[PDB]
Parts: sequence; C-alpha cells; structure tokens
Amino acid sequence: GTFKAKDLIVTPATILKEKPDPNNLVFGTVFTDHMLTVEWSSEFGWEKPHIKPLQNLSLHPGSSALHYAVELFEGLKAFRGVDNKIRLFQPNLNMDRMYRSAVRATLPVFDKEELLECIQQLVKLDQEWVPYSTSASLYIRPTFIGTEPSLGVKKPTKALLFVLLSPVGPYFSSGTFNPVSLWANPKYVRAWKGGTGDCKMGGNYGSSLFAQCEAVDNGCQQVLWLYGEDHQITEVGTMNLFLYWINEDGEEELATPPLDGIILPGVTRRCILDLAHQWGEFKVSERYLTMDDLTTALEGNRVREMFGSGTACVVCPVSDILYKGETIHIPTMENGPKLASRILSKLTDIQYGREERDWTIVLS
Amino acid sequence: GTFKAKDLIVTPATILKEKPDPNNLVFGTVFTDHMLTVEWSSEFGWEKPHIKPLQNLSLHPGSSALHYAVELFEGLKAFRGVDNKIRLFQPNLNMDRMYRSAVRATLPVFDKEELLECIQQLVKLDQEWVPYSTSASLYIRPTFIGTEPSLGVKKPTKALLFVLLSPVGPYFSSGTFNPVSLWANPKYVRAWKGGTGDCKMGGNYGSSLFAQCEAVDNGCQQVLWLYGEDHQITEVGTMNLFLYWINEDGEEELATPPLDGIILPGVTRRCILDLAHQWGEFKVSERYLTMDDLTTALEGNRVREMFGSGTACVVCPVSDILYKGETIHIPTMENGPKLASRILSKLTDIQYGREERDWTIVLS
Ligand SMILES: Cc1ccccc1Oc1cc(-n2c(=O)cc(C(F)(F)F)[nH]c2=O)c2ccccc2c1C#N
Ligand SMILES: Cc1ccccc1Oc1cc(-n2c(=O)cc(C(F)(F)F)[nH]c2=O)c2ccccc2c1C#N
Ligand SMILES: *Cc1c(COP(=O)(O)O)cnc(C)c1O
Ligand SMILES: *Cc1c(COP(=O)(O)O)cnc(C)c1O
Ligand SMILES: [Mg+2]
Repeated sequence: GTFKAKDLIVTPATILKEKPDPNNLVFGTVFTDHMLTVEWSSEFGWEKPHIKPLQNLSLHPGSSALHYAVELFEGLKAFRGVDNKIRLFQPNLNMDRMYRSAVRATLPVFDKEELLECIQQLVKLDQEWVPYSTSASLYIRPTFIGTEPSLGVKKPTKALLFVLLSPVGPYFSSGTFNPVSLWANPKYVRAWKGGTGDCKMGGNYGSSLFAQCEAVDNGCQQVLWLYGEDHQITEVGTMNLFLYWINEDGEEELATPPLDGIILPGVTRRCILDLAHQWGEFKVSERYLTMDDLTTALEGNRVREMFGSGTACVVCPVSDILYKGETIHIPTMENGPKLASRILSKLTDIQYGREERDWTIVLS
Repeated sequence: GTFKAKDLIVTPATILKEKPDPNNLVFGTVFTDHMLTVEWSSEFGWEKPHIKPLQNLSLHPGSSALHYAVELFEGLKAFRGVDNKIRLFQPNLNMDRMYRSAVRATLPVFDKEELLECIQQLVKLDQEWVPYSTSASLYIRPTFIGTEPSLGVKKPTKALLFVLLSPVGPYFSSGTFNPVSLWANPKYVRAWKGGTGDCKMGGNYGSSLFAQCEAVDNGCQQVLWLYGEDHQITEVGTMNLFLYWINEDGEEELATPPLDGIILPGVTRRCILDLAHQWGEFKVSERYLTMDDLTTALEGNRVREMFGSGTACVVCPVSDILYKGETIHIPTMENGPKLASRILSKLTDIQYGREERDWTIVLS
C-alpha cells in the first residue's frame, strides 16, 4: 500500500568517515555514512523502509532502469542556520513533483508525508554532515528505479526507492558572482511538446551530454536550449531562465518562459516570481522570448540582467552567448547586478534563518 | 583503445540450470548459465573481457545510468537451422548501430570486430540454450551503462559493457498472422528533430510506458506515434512502419518514412528495402505519410497492406487504427497479405538456413 515512517528499521554504521574540508568540495563526489532504502513488488506491495550504511546496490542485469531509463530523481538542500538550527526549504514542493513524475513513469505511488518524515530521520541521524559554513549545504538526492528482472518493455512489477546525502561547497568559491558563457546551437533540443521535459525523469538528461561536451570545446560553461522555428530561449543547462529588461512597450519587466510542457517547474523559479509579484516595483510576465527579441533589445540598450535559477546556484548570471558564428555580450555585470544580488541575499537570508519564513521547516 | 577477444578469460559454471520447453517461452524472462562483462575507466582504458556465470551487478548508488539514463542497448537473434547449424543474421549492422549510439551518448568507443567475436564465444559456450524448434530463437542483449560514482551531470569516466542471453518463443504462439489494432493520440510524441530518437539509447523508451498502458485500456495492442501539425505516421510501438498502396499518381508503391532524425533505422527495415529494390516489381519511396494521406487513400480503395517491422515480429500486419474517436479499418488481411507473407517467408528461410545468403554467419 504505502511504507510508513513509523515502521523504519535503523542499522547504524560501526565506523564513521572523516568530514571533507568545506572549501574544497566537488559537487556530488563525497557521500555520508548512511542512505535510505525501500523495496516494492506488485505481489507483496511496499516493504518496510531501512536506514543503513551506504553500500552498493545488488541489481539483476535485466533491471528495466539500465535498459529503458525507468528512473527519476529529485534535488533539495538542508541549511545549517546562523542560530545553528538545520532547516529544509519548500520540501513539500519537491515531494509533489516526485509523485507527479512517478505516475508519468508508471513507478508505484507512495505517501508523500511518509517519504519526507523518513528523509528528515535520515538527515537527523547524519546531521553533522550539514556543514558549519553559511556558504555551504547538504544535498539530498531521492532516486526511484525499476528493478524488474525482464527485457519486456512494460510497467515494472519491481522497484527500489533510495535516498543519498552529499555535502556541497558554495557554487561561487570566490564568494561573489562569476558570470558564465552559453553555447546556443539550434541543432539540439532538450524537450518537445508532447514529451516529458516538465518531469525530472532520467531520460531527459542522458541526451544532453553530447551538447555540453560541444559547449566546453567552444569555451562555454553551459548550453542555451533553443526550441522551434523562431528560436525560443527555454532553459540554461539544468537551470530556469530569467531576463530583466525594458520590454517592447517601454516598461521595466522581469520575464521567464511559460509552463507549456518544455519547462521544468523549478522551486527557485516559483520562489522568484512570488518575490517579484510581492515587491511590485516592476511588471512580471510568463511569456515567450526569442534570440531576435534579445538581439533587437541589445541594439537599443534595453537589457539589464540575464541569470539562471536553481537549487545549484540560487542565481547564476550570464555575460555572453555564442550564436551563428559570433559572441554576443550581455551587460549583466555592468548593471550591478542589482536584481540578481537582491534575490541572492533574500533567498539566502531565508535559507540560513536570518529572518522567519513560511518557506522553511526546522528539523525536529 | 579496445578490449581484445584473444584476451578473453572464461570461468565456466559448476551447476547448470534446466532448459525451458520451447513451446512455451515468454519473451525476456528466462536467462542462460553465462554472461559477458567488460570494464572501462578513463584512467586505464578497457580491461580484459570475462565470460562467467550469470550474477547480479554491484553498482554504486551514485551510478550515472540510474540518475541521467547514461545507457544504450541492442537486440539480435541466433537461430538453430534445419541442418542443425546455429546462425547470426546481419550482426554487423547491429555492431555499427551500437558504435553510433555510444558516440551520441558519450560512452567510450570499442572495436566492432572484437565485440562480435566475444559474442560468438558467449553463444558457442551456451549453444544448447539455442532452441530445438524452427519457430524459436535465442535473443542476444548487449547493454552499455555509465558507472561513474558521482551526481555531476557529465561524460562518464567509468562504464560497464555486458551481454545477456534469453531464449524466446515465436511472436504469435499460434504460428499465424494475428493482426493488431493501433491507438493514435497526438498528445504523445516519441521523438523530435534535434533529439536522440534515431539511436537505441535508454531514455527514448522510458517515456512510452504510460502511452502503451493507455493503448491497452482502449483495447489496442500498440501505439501509433504521430508527429507534427500534419499528423505524420512515424513508427508502430518499437517497430518501423510500412504502407503498400496505389500512391497519388496511380502507381503501385511501397512507402516508409525517411531517416530525417525521428526514425530508428531498423535492421528489418534495411532488409525489406533491399529486397523491394532487388525485386524491381513496383516503386519504393522513403517519403512522409499523414493520417489525411491514409484516409483519402482508404476512401478511394487504394490501400493494400499496412505492417510493422522489427527483430520482434519480422512482419506484423495492421487491421485497424483508433483516431479522433472512430475506428478506421485497413484491408491488410483481405489482400492476402501477399507482400507481408512473401517477406516473412524469405527472411525466415535465410534465418533457419533453408537457402544460402550473404546476410548470415555460421558460428565457429
Ligand atoms: C538542477 C540539477 C538538475 C539535474 C541534476 C543536478 C542538478 O543540480 C546540480 C547540477 C550541477 N551541474 C552539473 O552537474 C553539471 C553542469 C555542467 F553543465 F556544467 F556540466 N552544470 C551544473 O550546474 C551542479 C554543479 C555544481 C554544484 C551543484 C550542482 C547541482 C546541485 N545541487
Ligand atoms: C525489447 C525491445 C526493446 C526495444 C526494441 C525492440 C525490442 O524487441 C521486442 C519488443 C517486444 N515488445 C515489448 O516488449 C512490448 C510491447 C508492447 F508494446 F506491447 F508493450 N510490444 C513488443 O513487441 C517483444 C514482445 C514479444 C516478443 C519479442 C519482443 C521483442 C523482441 N525481440
Ligand atoms: C531541476 C531543474 C531545474 C530547477 O529546479 P529547482 O527545483 O529550482 O532546483 C530547472 N531545469 C531543469 C531541466 C531541472 O532539471
Ligand atoms: C529496435 C527498434 C526497431 C526495430 O529495429 P530492428 O533492428 O529491425 O529490430 C524499430 N523502432 C524502434 C524505435 C526500435 O527501438
Ligand atoms: Mg497517510
């Protein structure tokens, strides 16, 4: 039916590993002492969850995750506050998105309240892995995979749900904004209408690696995802895309693409539109933006700031775009960046407990 | 570099499993005594291949195949002939397609001649699993996965290449053409231009399970994949699509969609075009076909036969399509099916050694 947090079986590790130095962390390469596992079958339903030492998984080579990408994931953080209390940030929005993605993958449904409480107990046991730095955090990685030992393409009769914990340094080791260059080639598409691009399913990511390898060979750090005959700008790598500018009607506007099927609905993207509506100092539009809209705006000095948004960066400014043989400069870093700074400081003030907020949950 | 077939290390099993009855067999559920494994790293290149007892894989929970679908596969058969010689059918076209898919997924390349000879030693050791029946076969499943223990989205520095063996019955246990109904819903899209739909990469398949669940709920046996504002017919499930008809210009024609990036280039699709070109008895077009093209043709009595093609079926005739709330009948089974029968009998005669061919390899 569903596993229950109150049925948790806890098997502690006998020897603990030494914590790495917080200002030399490489994202997702170091892992904590413990993981969570929960097994499912169609014959016997959900087994009882386990909290046990990190270990390798024992998989049948026939497992449908390794053959037909029957798999999905999530990404959220835990923050050690300035009062030394550990907090989660909008974790219910992550659980909601994981459930929607499971239905679209035909993985078995689960109680969202029971997963989050299991996850809370996993961080509570391993709580010293949450760094003693207000520029560092602990990444939480829920993962859900088909483990059906057969090659037939179908809805799986077996599955594992597991959670990893990995400490991460600041995205900007400098401590202030390093702007990124983008590779813009219309030859590749990330996601299409009628597709799965608005879910965090593994198969959306496997196909982007060739494009990223090409971006790096041409000196860029990320891909700018183009879509359709009018070259709509959609996403920046695995981050949502925002543009602060004077629009076509002469009005100061913050703009992001709409949730029309090809966009991942980011927790950060939701948080930033809510803040922009509350401040009410400028227009806020979920609308379509093209390479023509952007180059026409730069000719008339109308562009202020371009930045990516996600759990990775919070905010990630853009300085240039390579497109049809030329480098196009974006004046983000010559305009402050005023809005990008204000956003970074507000969201970190909420994350690290410098102000009270509906958006945070203290670990009990 | 590459692994080398002459470096093979063989560890035979001490206890062997009992062979299933060939007159049952459910696709991809029974596995042989032995598997092939080859390890790679960026640091030390390709390790030596192994032939050893079937076993579970031991993967780090961080492995890039379980998170970002860094994975691809192939599918080909071995046939026990009427002279009791075991044969492979066009296995060089499977190796060519595996190499192309590896490059597009950023997995390491390998020597195609070395993999095939390792595969031949695998089937030769387990040659009694190749069924004693001219309606049965041994399915061969090469698989290639990223095993990088890290959450970073990038090209893997670690990988496993492995091969599974599974005996399978005839597609239709009766041994005669059961025609299939197709579910045609344009809200699902299999593949887009600028994507990976022309490679056998895992992420292309994970997305299709919900659409197939819906097809079965409405009484159909496969999905008809529609594309674009004009509703182009592309593929039938995981089979290529063929239409035998009088075209617009009054000419007898065999038609199939072009290789413009949203079609998997089937081995059977290759084999069927080569046969049609050789016979020189009617026109052969790789062209676009829409639902309008089809319903205009049916109104004018111009359609003869529609069928799927692949390793699964060889040829799979179509009797109906459900589209915009109506059932549309295709007269495949009232026209013989003459062409579908001629194709099935030629390709099976070559697979089971009832005539000599360029397209087959006797096992050494
Ligand atoms: C949002 C998201 C979606 C899917 C998987 C992981 C995700 O989160 C992260 C992604 C990251 N990443 C990469 O892994 C790789 C590149 C690349 F494009 F440069 F290759 N960019 C990147 O932002 C990170 C890089 C450094 C520190 C943290 C992260 C991070 C977090 N937290
Ligand atoms: C496994 C596979 C993946 C990608 C491409 C081709 C593939 O080959 C096969 C696919 C099969 N299949 C399914 O697994 C599932 C449905 C579904 F649509 F009905 F769900 N149809 C099906 O033909 C088969 C069904 C019965 C006997 C053999 C195969 C088969 C072989 N050989
Ligand atoms: C995860 C992700 C985002 C941002 O989501 P957050 O919830 O803000 O971390 C954006 N685009 C893609 C493609 C993603 O996978
Ligand atoms: C494998 C496959 C086919 C059939 O290819 P064959 O090599 O003839 O078995 C057709 N369409 C898709 C999408 C496939 O994956
Ligand atoms: Mg409940």
